[PDB]
Amino acid sequence: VYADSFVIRGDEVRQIAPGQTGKIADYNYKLPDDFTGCVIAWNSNNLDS
Amino acid sequence: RFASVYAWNRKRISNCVADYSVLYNSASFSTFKCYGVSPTKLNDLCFTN
Amino acid sequence: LARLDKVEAEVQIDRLITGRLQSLQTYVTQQLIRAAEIRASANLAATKM
Repeated sequence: VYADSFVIRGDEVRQIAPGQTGKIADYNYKLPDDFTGCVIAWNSNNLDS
Repeated sequence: RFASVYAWNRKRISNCVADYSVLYNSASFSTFKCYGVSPTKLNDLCFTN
Repeated sequence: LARLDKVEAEVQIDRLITGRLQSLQTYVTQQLIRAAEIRASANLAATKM
């Protein structure tokens, strides 16, 4: 298992899925077409702002 | 000023060379959903009108 | 292929692949039945010879 982690805007979380496109998907973190995994996210305003 | 949606505006665009990458690259759009045409290949494609 | 991104171009092409495979296997079957008819006229033509 490979665990990946990062912070993004709450608007941008929609890009973290297979077959998505956009600045994050295109140039920051690209998922393959046949991705087997799970995408976990939570609001971190109190943590990261 | 934009149209009221009950009176939605329309204009024909024709006899020109596009660059939809300018639109795709711009950050302000909160939605960019393309149906039956895909936003990347959109800039490689060509249309009558 | 000129118009759609891979992840959904696959879905459109999968329809053409199913339809064209079903089209072709129907032709192949009807040729096997026709071949089983001409074979019986070739066995009769050989017998009359």
